[PDB]
Amino acid sequence: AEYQNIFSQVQVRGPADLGMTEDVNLANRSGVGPFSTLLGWFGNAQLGPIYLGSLGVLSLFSGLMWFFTIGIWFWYQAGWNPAVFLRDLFFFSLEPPAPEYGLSFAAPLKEGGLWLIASFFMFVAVWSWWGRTYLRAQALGMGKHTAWAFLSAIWLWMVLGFIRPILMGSWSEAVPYGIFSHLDWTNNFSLVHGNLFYNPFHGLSIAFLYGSALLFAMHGATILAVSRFGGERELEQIADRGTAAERAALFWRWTMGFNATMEGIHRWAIWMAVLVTLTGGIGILLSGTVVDNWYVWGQNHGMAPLN
Amino acid sequence: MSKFYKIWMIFDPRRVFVAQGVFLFLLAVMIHLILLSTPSYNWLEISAAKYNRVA
Amino acid sequence: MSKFYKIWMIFDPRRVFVAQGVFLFLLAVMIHLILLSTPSYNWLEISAAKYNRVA
Amino acid sequence: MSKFYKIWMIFDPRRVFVAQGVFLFLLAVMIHLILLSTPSYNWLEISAAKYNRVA
Amino acid sequence: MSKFYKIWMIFDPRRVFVAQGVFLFLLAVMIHLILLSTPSYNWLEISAAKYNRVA
Amino acid sequence: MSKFYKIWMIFDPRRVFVAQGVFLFLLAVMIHLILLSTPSYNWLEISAAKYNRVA
Amino acid sequence: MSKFYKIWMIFDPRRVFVAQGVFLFLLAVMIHLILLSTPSYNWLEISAAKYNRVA
Amino acid sequence: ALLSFERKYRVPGGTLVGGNLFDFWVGPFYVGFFGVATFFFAALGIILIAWSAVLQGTWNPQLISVYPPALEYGLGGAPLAKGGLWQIITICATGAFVSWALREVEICRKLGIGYHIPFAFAFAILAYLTLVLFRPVMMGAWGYAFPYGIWTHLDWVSNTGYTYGNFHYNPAHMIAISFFFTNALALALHGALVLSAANPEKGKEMRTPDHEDTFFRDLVGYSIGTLGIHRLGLLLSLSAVFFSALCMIITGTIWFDQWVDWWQWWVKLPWWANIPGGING
Amino acid sequence: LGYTGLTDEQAQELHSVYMSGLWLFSAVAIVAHLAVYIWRPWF
Amino acid sequence: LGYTGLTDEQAQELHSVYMSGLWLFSAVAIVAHLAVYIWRPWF
Amino acid sequence: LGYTGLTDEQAQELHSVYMSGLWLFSAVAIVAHLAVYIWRPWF
Amino acid sequence: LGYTGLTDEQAQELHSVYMSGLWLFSAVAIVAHLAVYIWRPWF
Amino acid sequence: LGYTGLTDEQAQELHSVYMSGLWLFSAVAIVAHLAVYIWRPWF
Amino acid sequence: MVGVTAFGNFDLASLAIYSFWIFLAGLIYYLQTENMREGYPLENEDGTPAANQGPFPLPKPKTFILPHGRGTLTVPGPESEDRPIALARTAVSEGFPHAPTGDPMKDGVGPASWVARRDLPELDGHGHNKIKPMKAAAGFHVSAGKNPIGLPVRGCDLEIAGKVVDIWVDIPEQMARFLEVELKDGSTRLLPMQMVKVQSNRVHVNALSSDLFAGIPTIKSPTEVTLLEEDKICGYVAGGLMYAAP
Ligand SMILES: CCCCCCCCCCCCCC(=O)OC[C@H](COP(=O)(O)OCC(O)COP(=O)(O)OC[C@@H](COC(=O)CCCCCCCCCCCCC)OC(=O)CCCCCCCCCCCCC)OC(=O)CCCCCCCCCCCCC
Ligand code: BCL
Ligand SMILES: CC[C@H]1c2cc3[nH]c4c(c3C)C(=O)[C@H](C(=O)OC)c4c3nc(cc4[nH]c(cc(n2)[C@@H]1C)c(C(C)=O)c4C)[C@@H](C)[C@@H]3CCC(=O)OC/C=C(\C)CCC[C@H](C)CCC[C@H](C)CCCC(C)C
Ligand SMILES: CC[C@H]1c2cc3[nH]c4c(c3C)C(=O)[C@H](C(=O)OC)c4c3nc(cc4[nH]c(cc(n2)[C@@H]1C)c(C(C)=O)c4C)[C@@H](C)[C@@H]3CCC(=O)OC/C=C(\C)CCC[C@H](C)CCC[C@H](C)CCCC(C)C
Ligand SMILES: COC(C)(C)C/C=C/C(C)=C/C=C/C(C)=C/C=C/C(C)=C/C=C/C=C(C)/C=C/C=C(\C)CC/C=C(\C)CCC=C(C)C
Ligand SMILES: COC(C)(C)C/C=C/C(C)=C/C=C/C(C)=C/C=C/C(C)=C/C=C/C=C(C)/C=C/C=C(\C)CC/C=C(\C)CCC=C(C)C
Ligand SMILES: COC(C)(C)C/C=C/C(C)=C/C=C/C(C)=C/C=C/C(C)=C/C=C/C=C(C)/C=C/C=C(\C)CC/C=C(\C)CCC=C(C)C
Ligand SMILES: COC(C)(C)C/C=C/C(C)=C/C=C/C(C)=C/C=C/C(C)=C/C=C/C=C(C)/C=C/C=C(\C)CC/C=C(\C)CCC=C(C)C
Ligand SMILES: COC(C)(C)C/C=C/C(C)=C/C=C/C(C)=C/C=C/C(C)=C/C=C/C=C(C)/C=C/C=C(\C)CC/C=C(\C)CCC=C(C)C
Ligand SMILES: COC(C)(C)C/C=C/C(C)=C/C=C/C(C)=C/C=C/C(C)=C/C=C/C=C(C)/C=C/C=C(\C)CC/C=C(\C)CCC=C(C)C
Ligand SMILES: COC(C)(C)C/C=C/C(C)=C/C=C/C(C)=C/C=C/C(C)=C/C=C\C=C(C)\C=C\C=C(/C)CC/C=C(\C)CCC=C(C)C
Ligand SMILES: CCCCCCCCCCCCO[C@@H]1O[C@H](CO)[C@@H](O[C@H]2O[C@H](CO)[C@@H](O)[C@H](O)[C@H]2O)[C@H](O)[C@H]1O
Ligand SMILES: COC1=C(OC)C(=O)C(CC=C(C)C)=C(C)C1=O
Ligand SMILES: [Fe+3]
Repeated sequence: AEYQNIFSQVQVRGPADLGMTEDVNLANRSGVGPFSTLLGWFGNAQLGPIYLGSLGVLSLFSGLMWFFTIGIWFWYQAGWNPAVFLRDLFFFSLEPPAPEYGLSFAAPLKEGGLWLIASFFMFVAVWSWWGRTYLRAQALGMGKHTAWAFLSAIWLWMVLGFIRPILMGSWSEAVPYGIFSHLDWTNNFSLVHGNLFYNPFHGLSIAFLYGSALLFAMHGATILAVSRFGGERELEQIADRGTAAERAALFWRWTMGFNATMEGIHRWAIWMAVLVTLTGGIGILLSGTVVDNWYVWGQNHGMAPLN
Repeated sequence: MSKFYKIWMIFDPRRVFVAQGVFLFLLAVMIHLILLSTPSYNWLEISAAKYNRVA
Repeated sequence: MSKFYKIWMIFDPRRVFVAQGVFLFLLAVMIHLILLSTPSYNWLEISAAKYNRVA
Repeated sequence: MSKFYKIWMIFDPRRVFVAQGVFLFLLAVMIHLILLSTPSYNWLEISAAKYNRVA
Repeated sequence: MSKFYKIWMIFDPRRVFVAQGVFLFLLAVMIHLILLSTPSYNWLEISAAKYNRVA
Repeated sequence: MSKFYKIWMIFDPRRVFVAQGVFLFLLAVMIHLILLSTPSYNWLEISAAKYNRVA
Repeated sequence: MSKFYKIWMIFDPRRVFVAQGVFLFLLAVMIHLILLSTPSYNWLEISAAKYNRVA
Repeated sequence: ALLSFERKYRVPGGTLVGGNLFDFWVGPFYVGFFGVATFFFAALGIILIAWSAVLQGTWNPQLISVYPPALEYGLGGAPLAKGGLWQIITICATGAFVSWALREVEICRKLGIGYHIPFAFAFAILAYLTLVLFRPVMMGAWGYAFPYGIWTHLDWVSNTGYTYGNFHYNPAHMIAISFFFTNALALALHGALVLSAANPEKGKEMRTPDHEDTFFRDLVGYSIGTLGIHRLGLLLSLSAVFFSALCMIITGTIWFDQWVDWWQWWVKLPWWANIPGGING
Repeated sequence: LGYTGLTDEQAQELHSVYMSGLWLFSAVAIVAHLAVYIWRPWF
Repeated sequence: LGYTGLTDEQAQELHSVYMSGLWLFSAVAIVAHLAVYIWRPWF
Repeated sequence: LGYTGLTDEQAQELHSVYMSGLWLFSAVAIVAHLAVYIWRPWF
Repeated sequence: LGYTGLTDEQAQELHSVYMSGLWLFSAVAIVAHLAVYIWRPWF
Repeated sequence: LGYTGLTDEQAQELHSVYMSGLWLFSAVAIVAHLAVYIWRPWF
Repeated sequence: MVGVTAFGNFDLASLAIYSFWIFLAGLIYYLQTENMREGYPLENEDGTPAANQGPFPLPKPKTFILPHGRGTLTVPGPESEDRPIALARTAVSEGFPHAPTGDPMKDGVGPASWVARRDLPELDGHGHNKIKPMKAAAGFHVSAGKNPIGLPVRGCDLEIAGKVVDIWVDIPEQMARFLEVELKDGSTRLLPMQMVKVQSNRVHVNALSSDLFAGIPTIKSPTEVTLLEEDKICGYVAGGLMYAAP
């Protein structure tokens, strides 16, 4: 076959790129990292620099304490045994307080007090990382699109760990930290709420999740198909439409009767992905607070046959 | 001891006070949460039992 | 004490006042949530029991 | 207090007024919803019990 | 021994001191958590039983 | 033997020192964990049995 | 025998010594784990029986 | 009616089949030999679904459900009201999907672009054929396929899943989920980054791709680059679908038990199966 | 002289205003705590 | 000398302020620990 | 000399202060271990 | 000469200090093992 | 000439001390096997 | 709140799902109108405005401030091709192909099409030329893969067109953009890196026979390439997939 542009044929390397300055405090940038020739086949080879200001210190140290708190709980569950630790790794779980403790903070350490401590470190880590996404954009003079998109993911995460437990009135509703246990929580949640497939916002959230795979398959394939015309230089195509953007638009126009622009396809992109967790968080927040049996709700809303 | 002041010649004081404030806040919350998880030291539950408010 | 004002030559007051404002609000909410979650200090439940308002 | 007006030398009033407006509304809505959720303070349900409207 | 000071000619003191601060805190936390997880050495439970504070 | 010092003409001493320090701590931790998980050598439980610290 | 030194015309010593160090450590760890997995050669368990340290 | 730049591209040729016979547009839509085919199969399948609703006795589009033949038919043809309509609609769907892909190929040829798009769509078709064709014929009955109905195909997903316990424990399904979640992450970041560069803070100049690299390096210490992110978004999407098809074609064909029991092979590796304590000891 | 470009004069003034806000807030907090302790002692 | 570029005089002043805060913070903490140990001994 | 760009006197200056911190931290730790051992021996 | 740029004298200097740390660490470990063996022999 | 850029004599130098490392390493191992065999023979 | 309805079956979940549909309709309207900033208004095939323009009205104009003093782009705004198009109608009715009136490769029509972009180079974030010959790029070198420089270039007729004499590289993104090929007559051409297949003993070009390489558009200065020249070169090379002789 002809060249498909999925992996580069020739790598070139020059002086390391320290990045744009703008209003960035350059003292808070690291040096440049190594160049990975393995990554250079698919994307850029250069690693780093990374920016590490005040919110980054807060986020990383809080995130480290979250990860370390779970880790030491797993080593305790392993009985300090390195062979057992690796054998049972996916089976260990730091579990929320039992239902009889409600929202209180009185639960013992083994009985969910450690889960509260870890969750506090997680809360600080994630929210300080949100402010990091906002301020990194600010210092470069960029739009805040990344921080606002990330707020949709935080919305689902907040619903799962914080808002729905408070509305339900116990921490026991929250997700356990553990590989198989959070899967088991996911299955149990649907069984308790009478089949989550009949939650219409879960259905929408799936539609947007599939739509994200559809749209990125389309967009990624499109840009590679026009990459022979410089199509992946999307900002310059936005500033000065070339034949790459015109051929991309006409392919979809002739295929399905309408098309995007080089800017506006990224507006479809951001919203398609955002809507996954926006609708997701609504669907979960409604579950148990408003609808405790989604199949029966579906029967009463014309989407499942009556008994 | 007396020469510890030269720490500020190698570390930017902005970073140190941030990293220290972050550390102290997280440590303080962690210890208070440990005591709240500890039935013998949960001062809210202690005062409830002391004053017959647990009902 | 008297030299503490030099902190404002180290830190931008815009950044400090934002960080302090967020911190104090979240702390206040955190403590009120703890007390509402604690049966001996939920002031709405205490009032309801005092005045025989419920059940 | 007399010099607190200098806060407007530091913070843009447009961003402050917006942030304050969102904050005060979300706080007000939260407190009313807490009281509607609280049986002793749901004023609609209290009115029903007072005026015998419940049947 | 006495020539050990040349380590600061090989390793940047800023990177070492950050790395060492993280190392020593996580080590100290781990050991305190191990002892709290140990019924013979959990000082909070020991004092609870000693002073008859629980049950 | 005594030509061993030429190893530093081949290996960057920074990369050796980092690699060695990580290796030595992880090895030491690994061995202490093996012994904590070995009932005949868990010193915390051995002393608990010696001093009758439970029951 | 005598001309084996020409291997360092072929192989860069830096890369070989890294690979060799890793190889030797993993080979040692492999053999020690085999013996620990063997009741007749687990020295920690042999010790426990010899001194009657368990039960 | 044309886009203002469109006319220079509407030239003859690039067709795979039919020459000039179908080489024309109906409004924006290019036709071609496979456009004729696609429309016929699509219209026929749609109208047969509506007719299946007449037989079912419902006009609620959420309750319309065309079930495949019962297992007693095996791989034979069924009565039309008893699953033969599902068979014809499945042929129409397959005809429409394949015709649509082949029509995209001749659109690619006329525009001189690469074939990545119809190639990418073929993964979605093969996933569909996994669930309606390859897996049912391995299992020996059409009745293992899913029904064509908005909520009833979710009943098939539920019933198929719980046949093997919690289906989360399917290892290929775990991999597929990880690609799906990673793809949606990458799409959000990519959309946001291009928009944040094209739409800066008020009154600033457009940001360059150098600012796009800089933002991600500052944020996470790495930037995959403008070419790399489109390669990534394609391969994440296709890998998600490939591992989806794999997770199903093995299910009920080489694996039959509760998927949670599969993971015991790791727990019962002989060098640690008997060590006391933990979760599994 | 420092990182922010505030003069020592500006830094001294700002601190005096800031500390009056801090004392005001903390005074209200102290009164609030006394009222709650009088109402419902937590020791 | 050093990486920050602070003068030795600046570093001495800054340390004297910092240590004044450290001793102030630790003094409050010591008083807090004494009050808690007198209230409820953890040894 | 040096990868860090420090002179021998600078490295020797820095090390003297580092070692004084290490010994002070060690002394506190030794007293802590002694107190815990006299309180509750682990051998 | 060397790949690292260290001269023979620089390598001799560095090794002499490194080796003294190695033997110091080894001596502490030997005392540590000896104490553990007297406390609780593994052989 | 050589893929490493070493001369013949440089390769002789490096090998002569490399072998002394192997002989030292194996000599320690031989003592280790001797002690272990005396403790618990595997033949 | 479970089972609490305002009327009928109208649950708080019902309010949510109906609110989402109204939001989604508004969002889709926004997304489609934002995607109408290029190519509209719609035209008849004679180039006059079409009587039908579709249900979505055009958005308000937006202005991009371009970097480096390149000015402003306001969109939507007056579209024009600003070049000759050598296509004639095959039919009086709409919807049929327009046939090339000359050589479509030379005329730059069909898959050989190019757009009248700015006749200036693309600039990096600092204002230097983004794409440079690697002999002019101070520190750049081939770091992995077969170095193509000095390989013969084989056309799809399986005959040699020339040899590779340099790589042109994207400086900020550090990737190969073009191969510079010296032809038989000693002039050079740029071949897009995406349209060549590098092999151990040759560079193979599927899109062009060896006789077409002379017709690749030339760059006007040997050290830089304009966005206009890029579109002309890339358009012509891809056009060979349809129009190169069997
Ligand atoms: C907080 C956690 C919660 C979940 C929260 C989840 C939020 C997810 C938001 C994702 C947004 C992605 C799109 C985007 O462009 O983002 C960047 C954009 C611009 O960045 P910039 O730096 O500030 O500006 C750059 C400048 O150059 C301009 O750039 P640009 O032109 O691209 O920006 C204009 C975009 C941005 O607009 C928005 O983002 C609007 C977001 C609205 C979210 C509402 C979702 C929930 C309600 C629905 C639930 C429905 C189910 C219940 O313009 C647009 O995208 C326009 C979209 C039009 C949609 C029209 C819909 C009309 C429907 C009504 C029709 C009625 C007919 C009678 O940022 C913004 O403008 C600010 C975004 C603020 C997000 C909401 C924050 C939380 C609001 C609620 C709490 C506070 C208020 C009470
Ligand atoms: C038996 C199981 C149930 C079921 C129960 C649930 C439950 C329960 C939930 C879902 C949810 C989801 N379900 Mg369902 N679901 C089932 C069947 C399916 C099927 C299918 C083919 O059968 C599919 C495709 C889906 C699809 C989906 C998604 C659309 C949705 C999750 C979106 C997302 O990205 O979440 C993943 C993303 C997040 C959770 C956001 C995370 C953001 C945070 C901030 C990240 C922090 C990272 C942390 C700090 C660590 C970083 C470390 C790094 C090293 C740096 N479900 C059946 C019926 N489903 C969710 C939902 O929204 O429902 C409406 C949900 O809660
Ligand atoms: C719109 C919905 C989608 C979404 C979007 C999204 N996510 C986002 C963003 C966006 C737009 C960001 O801007 C943000 C980001 O930064 O992306 C690069 C983020 C992000 N999405 C993330 C994850 C994520 N997103 C997910 C999903 C989704 N993201 C949705 C599909 C999922 C899942 C389960 O589906 C996950 C897991 C992160 C990569 C990032 C947010 C990072 C964050 O908040 O981190 C806090 C924690 C830390 C900083 C560190 C934690 C601890 C680590 C172990 C590091 C330790 C470091 C230490 C020095 C070493 C210690 C070693 C010792 C222990 C040995
Ligand atoms: C492989 C990666 C992802 C992917 C990629 C992808 N899909 C694509 C493409 C690509 C690259 C296209 O080029 C093509 C396209 O043109 O997109 C606009 C397409 C497309 N992906 C589509 C949908 C789609 N893709 C999906 C999935 C995915 N597509 C993957 C996740 C999904 C789901 C459920 O996950 C859906 C719904 C269409 C928008 C489009 C293909 C349009 C097409 O085939 O047109 C001709 C046929 C018709 C117009 C209608 C036929 C009607 C039938 C005869 C009757 C109905 C039968 C059906 C079985 C009924 C089912 C009932 C349901 C309730 C179950
Ligand atoms: C689980 O653990 C629990 C929660 C139970 C217990 C833990 C509790 C913890 C860890 C508590 C920690 C508390 C802390 C650290 C509290 C700190 C409080 C502080 C520092 C408060 C400060 C308040 C300051 C205020 C309100 C200042 C206001 C100032 C102004 C309004 C004026 C600002 C100045 C101006 C406008 C002048 C500008 C000048 C010029 C020249 C422009
Ligand atoms: C599964 O098997 C088990 C785990 C059960 C049992 C088996 C365990 C095994 C296989 C263990 C293997 C252990 C090994 C291989 C251990 C090796 C240890 C070594 C080699 C340790 C070396 C230590 C060296 C030290 C501490 C050196 C320190 C030196 C310094 C502090 C000074 C550095 C030099 C300076 C500062 C001079 C700088 C000079 C100039 C001119 C700049
Ligand atoms: C259970 O039963 C099973 C299943 C295993 C039965 C099956 C058994 C099978 C299939 C066994 C297969 C055995 C085979 C194929 C064995 C092959 C062995 C060979 C070929 C061994 C070769 C060894 C060579 C050595 C150790 C050579 C070393 C050479 C050097 C150290 C010097 C290298 C040269 C130098 C340095 C000169 C460089 C020159 C210049 C000019 C610089
Ligand atoms: C794991 O289980 C548990 C948690 C139960 C047990 C383990 C606990 C552990 C491991 C605890 C560890 C604790 C440690 C290591 C604590 C260390 C605390 C320190 C170092 C505290 C120091 C505080 C210093 C303060 C508050 C200093 C404040 C300074 C000021 C207010 C002055 C600010 C103004 C300045 C500097 C302006 C000067 C400016 C110019 C221009 C001269
Ligand atoms: C049972 O549990 C486990 C399994 C964890 C048991 C195993 C435990 C293990 C493996 C433990 C290992 C522990 C080790 C390796 C500990 C090492 C500790 C070290 C290296 C501590 C060093 C401390 C140094 C200190 C505290 C230095 C402090 C310095 C200062 C306070 C002054 C700041 C520095 C200045 C001013 C220098 C700058 C000056 C100038 C003139 C530029
Ligand atoms: C499968 O089941 C089991 C494992 C039970 C049975 C099977 C066991 C098997 C197959 C075992 C195989 C073992 C083998 C092949 C072991 C080989 C070991 C070797 C080759 C060890 C060599 C060690 C060499 C050392 C330690 C050398 C050190 C060198 C130095 C310290 C000198 C450094 C300085 C130099 C080289 C000078 C640099 C010169 C200049 C001019 C810069
Ligand atoms: C090698 O060993 C070491 C120890 C060195 C390292 C090992 C580490 C290991 C093995 C770590 C394991 C980590 C795992 C398996 C993590 C799994 C995480 C998962 C799967 C999480 C899934 C969902 C979590 C959610 C949805 C959590 C949401 C939490 C929030 C929204 C936080 C809300 C805040 C709360 C509840 C705090 C409230 C309390 C206060 C005081 C404010
Ligand atoms: C991509 C499209 C996927 C869907 C494709 C569907 C294609 C279906 C083709 C069917 C072809 C004919 O299939 C034929 O069906 C009949 C009727 O059931 C089967 O007949 C079977 O059932 C009948 C009764 O129902 C018995 O009398 C008969 O003895 C038994 O064999 C035949 O054994 C089979 O050969
Ligand atoms: C089959 O199951 C497996 C595990 O646990 C059940 C693991 O922990 C691991 C090891 C750990 C990680 C993080 C993959 C592997 C590889 C594995 O395959
Ligand atoms: Fe893109």
